[PDB]
Parts: sequence; C-alpha cells; structure tokens
Amino acid sequence: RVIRVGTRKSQLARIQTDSVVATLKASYPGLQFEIIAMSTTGDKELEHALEKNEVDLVVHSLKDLPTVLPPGFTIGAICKRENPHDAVVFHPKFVGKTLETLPEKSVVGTSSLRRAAQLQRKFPHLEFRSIRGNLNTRLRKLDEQQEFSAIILATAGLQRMGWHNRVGQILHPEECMYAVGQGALGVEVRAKDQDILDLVGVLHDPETLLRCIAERAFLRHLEGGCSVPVAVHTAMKDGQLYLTGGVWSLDGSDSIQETMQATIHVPAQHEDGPEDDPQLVGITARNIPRGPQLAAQNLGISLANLLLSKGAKNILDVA
Ligand SMILES: *Cc1[nH]c(Cc2[nH]cc(CCC(=O)O)c2CC(=O)O)c(CCC(=O)O)c1CC(=O)O
Repeated sequence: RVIRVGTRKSQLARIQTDSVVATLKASYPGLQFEIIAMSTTGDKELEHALEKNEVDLVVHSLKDLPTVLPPGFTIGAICKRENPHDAVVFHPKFVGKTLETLPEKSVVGTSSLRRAAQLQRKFPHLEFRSIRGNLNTRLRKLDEQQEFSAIILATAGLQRMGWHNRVGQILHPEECMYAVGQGALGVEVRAKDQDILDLVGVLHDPETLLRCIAERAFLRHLEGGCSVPVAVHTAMKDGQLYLTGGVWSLDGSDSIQETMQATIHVPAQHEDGPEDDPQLVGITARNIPRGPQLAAQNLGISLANLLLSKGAKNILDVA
C-alpha cells in the first residue's frame, strides 16, 4: 500500500534518497511514498529494517555496496550514472590553481587509498594526508585551518549538495581513475520481494547497469571492496563496452593498468525476464535483457584475470 523508503539520517544520504523517491514518484504518481530516517547508533542497521519489513527500499552509493550482498538482499536498481570523476577543492588562498601549480609540499587531504596512490604517482611534488569527516566537515577543515592546501572529493557528491562551485578541478582518468561504481546510486531491497523488485526496476538505466556490472565483477574477481587501491574507467560507444582497470601499491610505485573491450549493445527495450535467474555481482535486473548483463560480467572477470596474471594479488594483499 505505502512504499516505505529507509534512509540514513546523514545529509548526502538523505539527498540521494530524495532524488530516487522523486524519480519513483514520477513513474508512480498514484502511489504513496514515505521516507523513514533511522539512527544507526542509538543517539547493516538499514538491512535489519528491510528484513523486518519496516522499510521496503534503501538507496545507497553503489561504491559503498560490497560486491556480494548478504542473501535476502539485492540491488534492485542501478540508477543513471551521475558524474563519476574525482574532483579537487582548493584552499581559499589557492583558488584558480591546479594540482600541477600548487607549491611543492602542499598537503592534499584524502582518506581514499585509491586516490592517494594514483595521485602520489602523478604529482610527486605534493603530499597526501588522511582527512576525516563528511563533506561539510572536510570543507570546514580546508577553509578555517592552514593544514591542507586542497582536498579530493567525488564530484557527484558535491553536485548532490549543490556545491558545484567549490569544484576547482575535475580529475581526468589519466590523473585519477574513479572507484568502482562511483557516481551511481544503488537501490537495495529484499531479494524475494517481487512487488518491490518490479517496482524499482523502472530505475535501471541499462548503460549504467552494464558498466557497473563490468566494474563490480572486476572488483569482485580481485577480491576487493570499498577501501582498496583499485580503480576503473568504463564507457559504451559503437556497440563496444570499454573497461579499463588498475591496481596500485599504497605509495603507488608498483602499478598494473590494462584495458579490454567486448561487443555489447546497450539494450533499448524492457523485457519480462525469469524470476529464477541468479543475481549478478549483487544486482537483479529481470526487466533488462540478461545477455548483455552476462557479457559485461565476463568482461570484468577477464580483465581481472589479466591483472592477476601480472601479479595484482601480491600488490593487493600488502594493502
Ligand atoms: C568506497 C568509498 N566510499 C567513500 C565515501 C563515499 N561514498 C560515496 C561518496 C559520494 C560519491 C558517490 O556516491 O559515489 C563518498 C564520498 C566521496 O567519495 O567523495 C570513499 C571515499 C573516502 C574519502 O576519504 O574520500 C570511498 C573510497 C574511494 O572512493 O576510493
């Protein structure tokens, strides 16, 4: 009767949830939608409300979701990708500059091993240091203190906040390839709740779905997760799916980067697929043709094996 949407009580999480509910309300104007925000402390917590039928769907950043969700849960929707690239926000004293033009030994703030490793490699004159907090906290640390000359953040996050204008530089893949699933939202639901799966299925963007299957199958086959120096770049053009992937030592000195492609046409039409089909890297998309889904998963596995053949595991085990 009433679709309940669970959400973390944080701000980027609530913004993300609201944009999804809004898209669902566009498709289903005749349906009641309710947002329930939950304390994760007391003043997985979301999954607990799902299996307990206290909410019906939960919106996540796709890169925050592990490569295999616990059974009973699935990613029922991969929404159209927002900007996937990493961005730089500069200290007030350094607006108008670039990472090349920052003074040597300027400190750049990031807690992402993927970002630090890639950017140490490409800008040795800089230092990268851990910084903590949500986006508002890191921006207050950048603005009010003199410790950091710049911070690294996901563009997509600054755009959900409406803080576009704090982006000084957007990193091209030759400087910093993005995280698996960066910029795409993922809708987690009960694996067996067919009504809600069909319902959120309207949000699958076929292209984003496939490139995020390729990226997640690549990540899973390297046995990785959110916090590892692995990075990817995908694109679909001319009927081809291009997957570029890389791994880095924490300092960035050891690296492996390779690319493969496969013929995979972006599906136009929706279909009534089988309900018995197993999920792919934690994703369920019965309304999208299964073939391209499986081809995209195969592209991720292949590249991962090629990296593994070149010694990617000994780099990852040390991280
Ligand atoms: C795996 C991982 N998660 C985060 C924190 C995070 N998750 C989502 C976002 C917004 C971007 C999006 O929805 O895709 C963010 C914050 C952000 O990346 O700007 C991180 C980053 C930790 C950090 O200190 O920046 C990561 C690791 C990674 O992205 O490599």
